[PDB]
Amino acid sequence: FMRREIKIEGDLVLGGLFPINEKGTGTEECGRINEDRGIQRLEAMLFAIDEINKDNYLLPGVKLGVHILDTCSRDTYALEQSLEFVRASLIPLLIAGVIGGSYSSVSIQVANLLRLFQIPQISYASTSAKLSDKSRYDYFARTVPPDFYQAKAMAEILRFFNWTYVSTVASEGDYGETGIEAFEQEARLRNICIATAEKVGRSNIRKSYDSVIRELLQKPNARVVVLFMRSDDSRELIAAANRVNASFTWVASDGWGAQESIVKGSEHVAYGAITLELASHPVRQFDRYFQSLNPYNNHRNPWFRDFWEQKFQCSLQQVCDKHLAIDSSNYEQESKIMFVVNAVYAMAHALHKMQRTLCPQTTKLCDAMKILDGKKLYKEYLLKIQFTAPFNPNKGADSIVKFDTFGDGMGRYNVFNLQQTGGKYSYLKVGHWAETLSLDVDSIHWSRNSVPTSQCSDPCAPNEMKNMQPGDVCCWICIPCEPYEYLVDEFTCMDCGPGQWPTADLSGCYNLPE
Amino acid sequence: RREIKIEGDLVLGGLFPINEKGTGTEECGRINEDRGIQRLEAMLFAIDEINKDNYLLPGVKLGVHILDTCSRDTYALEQSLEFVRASLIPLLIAGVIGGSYSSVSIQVANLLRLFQIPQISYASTSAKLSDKSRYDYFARTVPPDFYQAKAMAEILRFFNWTYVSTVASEGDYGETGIEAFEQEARLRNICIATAEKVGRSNIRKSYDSVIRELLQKPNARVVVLFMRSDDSRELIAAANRVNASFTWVASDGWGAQESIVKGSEHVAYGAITLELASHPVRQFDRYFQSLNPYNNHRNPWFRDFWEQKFQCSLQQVCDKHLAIDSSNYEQESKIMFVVNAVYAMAHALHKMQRTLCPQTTKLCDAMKILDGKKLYKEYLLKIQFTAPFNPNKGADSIVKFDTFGDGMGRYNVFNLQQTGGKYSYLKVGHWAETLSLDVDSIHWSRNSVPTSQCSDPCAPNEMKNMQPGDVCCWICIPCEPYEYLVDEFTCMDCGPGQWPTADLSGCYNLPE
Ligand SMILES: *[C@@H]1O[C@H](CO)[C@@H](O)[C@H](O)[C@H]1NC(C)=O
Ligand SMILES: *[C@@H]1O[C@H](CO)[C@@H](O)[C@H](O)[C@H]1NC(C)=O
Ligand SMILES: N[C@@H](CCC(=O)O)C(=O)O
Ligand SMILES: N[C@@H](CCC(=O)O)C(=O)O
Repeated sequence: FMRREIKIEGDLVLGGLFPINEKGTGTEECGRINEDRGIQRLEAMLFAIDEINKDNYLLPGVKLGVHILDTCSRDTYALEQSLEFVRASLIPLLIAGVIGGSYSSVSIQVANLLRLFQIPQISYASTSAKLSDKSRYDYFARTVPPDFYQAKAMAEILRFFNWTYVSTVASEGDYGETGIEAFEQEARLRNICIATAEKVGRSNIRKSYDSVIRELLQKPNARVVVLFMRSDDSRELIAAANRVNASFTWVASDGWGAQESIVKGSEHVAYGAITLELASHPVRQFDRYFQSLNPYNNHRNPWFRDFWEQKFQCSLQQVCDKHLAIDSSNYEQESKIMFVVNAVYAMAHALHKMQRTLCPQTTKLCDAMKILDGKKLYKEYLLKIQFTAPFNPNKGADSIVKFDTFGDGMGRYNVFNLQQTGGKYSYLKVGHWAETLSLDVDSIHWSRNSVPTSQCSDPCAPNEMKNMQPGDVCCWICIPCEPYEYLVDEFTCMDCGPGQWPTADLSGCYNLPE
Repeated sequence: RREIKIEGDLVLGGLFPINEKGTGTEECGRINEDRGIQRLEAMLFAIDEINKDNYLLPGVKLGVHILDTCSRDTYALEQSLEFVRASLIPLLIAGVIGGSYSSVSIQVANLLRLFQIPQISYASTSAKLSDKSRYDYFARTVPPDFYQAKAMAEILRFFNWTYVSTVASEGDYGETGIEAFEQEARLRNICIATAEKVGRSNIRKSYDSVIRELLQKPNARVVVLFMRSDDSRELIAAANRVNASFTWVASDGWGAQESIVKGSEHVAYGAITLELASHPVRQFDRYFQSLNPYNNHRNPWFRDFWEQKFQCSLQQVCDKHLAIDSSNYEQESKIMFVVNAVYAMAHALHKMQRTLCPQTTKLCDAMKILDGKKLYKEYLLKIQFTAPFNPNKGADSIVKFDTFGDGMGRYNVFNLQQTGGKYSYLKVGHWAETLSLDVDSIHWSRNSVPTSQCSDPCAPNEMKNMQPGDVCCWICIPCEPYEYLVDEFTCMDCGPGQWPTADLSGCYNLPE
């Protein structure tokens, strides 16, 4: 009966799309609140707009409004909601540009719609490589990189610890499939074999997941499982492994990232997991803003109440303590917030340079810009380069926001390790990827305190077996050697020669008596 | 804000260029009588018949939501939003019938695929639409211009017109259509004197400027046209002003439309045009001619249509006895395709209803929310005998689709004549896989089979043919009096004691 949205008027309006709510189960379209990647990212856009509307050097004279909608983590729903943005170009607010899409599937479908009406779009989290194709997504840009690189970071980590036999499980969609396709290619090149390639997807219940765990279990040697899955899917997969108490060493992409909500209730099954996330740094000023929010002062966000009640397990009108508050003990800035803020700022800077150009006499939205030329805006937005919203210290660690010729951001990632040292589970940065892998292996805590072994065949017996490679470079057979042969090396048996005999160790030959 | 909204258990959207493109600031202009109104009524006709048919969708009444595209892709696209807001007063759309201009069908297709809504065009011929990776919910009852271009090039190659000029409409129809021609041209050693093109928001001047430029290539007397209907009309009028005269070879955009040459009949005389191979739907003639402002209130565009066709007014008032009849009406060439497009959609839904609703003829719950993807990949396999409105079944009168969702590449060639004081299009041939036409029935511009070559033919008595750098133009070199033409391009000394024959084909001995 009621479909929520945020509508704030302005001289120029920016549309927004966030997975405020998780996907609905069964017949319902929306489910529980997505606390970190939903509410936080939403308020980070509101935070950016407020800051911009108080900035005298950026769009002074032009107030930015917004029209933020919920995607409910589903491309189809996001798509239906976005129709709201195009009808406006005919109560309805004219959309200068759209900020959003977290899931690549929604960003892509939304992009297919938006280009039809020349509406620029900037995503702050969609990493699918498909989105780099300017012949299909010509009005799309993003402040994050294409998984073309993330897939390399993952394959190079496996190649490092010599994990040549692994299983993979990808989410159906443009994120999981294209991302896993990239990995497979990077794997072949580095002689890494895939034991079993699984995949879950749309409208999947426990059984589809339990069925995946079972199939992973049918490849016991492949103890390292490469994941390229959506957040929600990852959560389901780990819950499935927790039931049958299965245990593997997970290598997950940003979809999983450094989210604690993913492993909650199955912390021991995900212990030792290694995950990736886009290299970013918290926006300090945002921490202050978000923590100051509460059901009393934050009425413009129609999802905040539901949020509040779920985060604290509340109720208003077990009632809730009017003294609750978001703080350093219960809140941690979502990993990609920086990208949301930069996205909004990039659109503002683009509009700002356009207004300086077409309206040389005032700071106001002059007649020449009453009807925006979206095509020009995009080909004015692509060439944008600016120092990251003030909320970023220094400027030496290349803190400039700009875009590739494909409209992408820079491929930089951080590697994380799920630890628990202090009784509580948390992610610890254990490395990073810029162009080459980098990580200090010593700070890594593994599953079962031993650096995993993930190879095709069982190791050869010492006392007499030689390692033999068939046709591939992942599997082998062990050939016991003749009692008179020793192991010159791991794969070769050689006759000790007359008068000599192999040592018990088989490392050499000793002289025979008698 | 006009439209046709008729409720039903299942609804089909429709798009037709009811109105011409608006000039300047206006979005819509005059009524498009044949390609707009007739085609629109043909869908209404088809829907009525299907609703009286006990063997096709019995128990499931088909309704419609028909909109005007005003011959513009952007306008059609905005209108089409109506079709998708529905899947959220608004009628849910099972499928869309339409797009005449390829540019509107393309843009509409990019929107419809996003909501898995199948679309069947009855006239959009662009080869682009065959790409199923881009237009995966699009199908059509007509073939791609990949073939039409071949038909045109082979016609030129036949009469040896190796030097021609081309003018194409800007847009997905003219540009891709002309590109295909150019390729087919090179392969048959046909050169393009000058490639012209008109387009969006073009006034007289742009066209006048094209005629001048065509005139700057006098040898190229044959001009190939791959233009929209409206653009063609503009180009012909322009030629009429400066009384220019060429032999036109136009694609179906022009087709067999008399409205294109009205007021410039003498300028287009002898023109050769193409149109998809089709036959009139007889039962449709009865239906259309029975329509009048008194009995046709469901078509909100009919009154304007009536007033323009008869130069009327209601409330020079109009004779209450006017009628659409055999002396002022002729079935539009593509009506058949419109009717078959609707029936194809109907047959697809019917098969789906038999499959998901095995126990009743009604739209059961299982089909409450249609799976458009399945529908499209259940419509592509459809094969049926053309709506009853087609005699025989031997002349392959079955409707079905390519793997690309296209129809069969069959065209007819027409010649604009005037023999009986009045101007008309006579069928002078056709193209199925190879060209075919009886050259004797063709009337040319200036009673002489046109000559369109780069250079003038060489004198016999002594000139040899010499090719410069290209393969279309040449110069003529007279031979020395003692040389003969071993062949068309080579003079050769008859040698001592000999001399060339009067005809220069050989050498004879000298006396004395
Ligand atoms: C990977 O294998 C190579 C070759 O056997 C070995 O030198 C290297 O130490 C291994 N890396 C690790 C840390 O397992
Ligand atoms: C040139 O065209 C004429 C007319 O159809 C035809 O009779 C003749 O054979 C053609 N000659 C060539 C070059 O093939
Ligand atoms: N990179 C993921 C989104 C992850 C996120 O929302 O943080 C995608 O492209 O679907
Ligand atoms: N074949 C033309 C349409 C001609 C017609 O409407 O009959 C096109 O694709 O633009």
